[PDB]
Amino acid sequence: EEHVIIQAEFYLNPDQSGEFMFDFDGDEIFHVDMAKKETVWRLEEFGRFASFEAQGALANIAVDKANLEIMTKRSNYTPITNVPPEVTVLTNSPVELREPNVLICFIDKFTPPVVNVTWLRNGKPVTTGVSETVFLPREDHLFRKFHYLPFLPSTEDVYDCRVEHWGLDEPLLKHWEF
Amino acid sequence: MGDTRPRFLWQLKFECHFFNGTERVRLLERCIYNQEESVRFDSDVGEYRAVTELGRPDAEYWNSQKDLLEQRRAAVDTYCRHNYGVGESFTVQRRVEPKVTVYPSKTQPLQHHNLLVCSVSGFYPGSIEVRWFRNGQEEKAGVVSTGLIQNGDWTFQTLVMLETVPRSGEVYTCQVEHPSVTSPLTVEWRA
Amino acid sequence: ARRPPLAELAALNLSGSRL
Repeated sequence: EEHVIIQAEFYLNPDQSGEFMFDFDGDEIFHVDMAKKETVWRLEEFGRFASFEAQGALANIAVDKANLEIMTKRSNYTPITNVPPEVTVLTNSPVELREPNVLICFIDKFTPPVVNVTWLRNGKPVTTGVSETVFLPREDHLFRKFHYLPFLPSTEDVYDCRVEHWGLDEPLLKHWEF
Repeated sequence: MGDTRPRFLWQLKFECHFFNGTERVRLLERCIYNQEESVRFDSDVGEYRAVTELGRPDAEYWNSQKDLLEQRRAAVDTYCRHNYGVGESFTVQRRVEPKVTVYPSKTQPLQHHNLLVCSVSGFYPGSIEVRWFRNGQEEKAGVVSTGLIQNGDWTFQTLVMLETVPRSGEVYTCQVEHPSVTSPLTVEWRA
Repeated sequence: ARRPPLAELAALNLSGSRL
C-alpha cells in the first residue's frame, strides 16, 4: 500500500494565471480559487473532515510569481514549447436512451496550462449544466483536465468536445454518438 | 487564441510518498521551469541538488542555510505525516462500491452479438480485478479492456470485453473483486 | 474553522531575489 499526496502550484506569464492544489493518488483534494481567495474542495464532504487556510497558498503564489521572473531571466528568456493535448470523449456509465448520463471530455498531456474547450450538440454551443476541473499535474510535468456535460441520451443528438490549444494547428473536435 | 506571445511557466511540486501507512515516508520537492525540473529536495538525501545547470544557484543558496534545511528535513513529520493523519479517513480509507452491468456488443455489424462487455463503473479506489467465466471456467482468450479510467471526480471505471461465439444454454459470468466488498460481485449472462 | 487543518509547505525564494 503506497500512496502519494502532492501539493502542486504553477504560475504562468504573461497570462498572470496561477493555481494551487493538493492531489491524492491522481485526484484533486482541493484547490484555492485565486479570484475569491477561497478553498474549493473537490467533493463538498471533504470540508466536513478537514480545513485549509487559503492565505498560505496565496503567499506561495506570490513567491512563485517572483521566482518565475527570476528563472525567466536566468534562462535567457527561454519560452515553453507547446505540447498539444490528447482528447477522449466518454461517458460516466453505460448509455441508455433517455437515462441521465454525463459526457466527459478528457484532455491530457498538454502544456502550457491554457486550453479553450466548448461542448457542441449538433454543431451548436451548450452551456447548460457544464462544469470543469482545474489543471491536474502529471509526472511528466504536463497537465490533465476534465470537462463534463450532463445529458439525456437520444438518437436525435450528436456531440462534440471542441479543444483549441497553442500546440494544435486547428481546433480538435472529438465526436460522440449514441 | 490570437495571442501567441511566448509563455513562461513555473511549477512547484511537494510530494509526500507513503509506504505501509506512515511507517516509511519520503518527501520530494521539485522546482520545474517550463517542462524541465531544475532543482530537487529529497528527504533521503536531506539537501537540495541541482537537476540541471539552471538550478545550481538555488541549490547553493538554500543549502547554505542550515536552519532552512533542518525545517525541510523535519517536514516528513510536520507536513507529510501530519497531512496523512488529517486526510486518511476520506482518501486512504475511501471505499465506493462498483456498479457492474453486462451487455452484448459486436465487433462490426453482424446478425449475432460476438462481444460480452463487462462494465464496472463508479468505484474507488482504482485497484480492481475483473474476470470472465464461461459455465464456471475462467476465460483468458479473447479479452480486451479499456484499462483503468479516472473520471476526475474520485471514481474510476473500466470495460472488460470478451470476444466469443455464444451457444444457447451457456452462462457467462463477469466477476469483480474490489476492496469495497468482502466477496466477489458477479453478473450472469445467458446466451 | 472546527476541523483539523491540512498544512502547506511554504515556497522558498530563489537565488537572485528580494520580495
